[PDB]
Formats: sequence, structure tokens, C-alpha cells
Amino acid sequence: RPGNFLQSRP
Amino acid sequence: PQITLWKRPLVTIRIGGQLKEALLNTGADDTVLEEMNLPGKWKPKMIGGVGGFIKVRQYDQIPIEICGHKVIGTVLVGPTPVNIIGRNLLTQIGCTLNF
Amino acid sequence: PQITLWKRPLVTIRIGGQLKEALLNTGADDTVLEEMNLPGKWKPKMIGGVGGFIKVRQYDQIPIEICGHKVIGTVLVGPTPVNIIGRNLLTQIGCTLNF
Repeated sequence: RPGNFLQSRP
Repeated sequence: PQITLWKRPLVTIRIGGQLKEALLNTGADDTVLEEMNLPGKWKPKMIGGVGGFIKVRQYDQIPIEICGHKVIGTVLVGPTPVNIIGRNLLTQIGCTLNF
Repeated sequence: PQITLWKRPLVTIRIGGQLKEALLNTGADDTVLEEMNLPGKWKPKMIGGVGGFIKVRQYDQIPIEICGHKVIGTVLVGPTPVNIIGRNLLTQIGCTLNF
């Protein structure tokens, strides 16, 4: 499953 | 509360009269939720993650409840595989990382 | 200590006797670092996030110092945009979320 949810406002 | 991290930190949120499950995410600048409708204007945005970028809809000043905290902020809507609560709202609830 | 979330919770880590900045990421199950060398056997893994998956090398039983706490555990290496400290190691330093 997906398991790394880093999120970037560029 | 103090939440240990042996498990994914999933909590209940309330937004747009809907209850949803979401992930408390210190690694996300923003809050992004699966496809849904919100009222009012929006603006397109691109956000980036571990495996690349997705396009989202940016909605401002949306009221949202997170673990009995009634807050208001920016909410992004698009194809995230998990509802994500990011730093923009975590700060609003006084959330810190402690060790 | 207690880290606030107005900014990215970045910390200094030491791995392979090299100092780097990495992100304390409660939304990540695993720890993934930008392309580098680590010693020993490894195996390939896919990991996914917002926007898709990347292929990484899984190294086990790797020593890594995180904000002065020395732990040993599984470290992934591949094309992540940033160094990420995930729940597998957050739990080892006794890191919690608190609000």
C-alpha cells in the first residue's frame, strides 16, 4: 500500500 | 492527548457536514483530502510528495473539526491515497512532536 | 524536547558518520534517505506516497543518530525529494504527538 505521505507545497 | 506512533496516527475529522478518517502528518506542509465537494471558490495547485506531484483544488478558510478542535484553514482536494492533516492545521490545534 | 510545527520539523542526523538534515515525518511508516551509500546487503522495495511510488534499497540494522538519540533500524535509500524520518525510528527515540 502507499505508506510514505510526505507532502510539499513547492 | 499524547499519541504514540506504533500505529499510523489516524483520527476523525469533520468537514462539510461529513465525518472522515485522516492522518496526522508532520511531514506535510498542507492538508489534503480525497475527492469531495466544498463550497465557494478555489484555485488550482500542484503539490509534491515522495513519488512525484499531483494537482489539487485549493479552498481557503474552510471550517474543519479535528479531535474536538474547531479550526479554519486551507484545504486541498485531490487524489491523495489518504486524507492528510498537515502543519497548517496541526499548528492550529497546538500539536507538537515531543521526545 | 518539544518541536513546534510552524516550520518543517527538520533535524540533524548522523549516518555513516555523515551529518544530514532530515524531516520528522509522522505520515511515513518508514525512513527514507536520498541517494547515498550504506554498507551491507540490501533488497529492493517500492514505497508510495502522494503522487505515486519510488523504488528504493532497503538496508537493515543501520545505526543512525537522530537529534542526539542513537538508534539502529531499517533505513531505505532512493530518490526521495527529502530525507525522511519515519515511524519505524520515531518510536525508537520515544517521539510522540501531543496536543
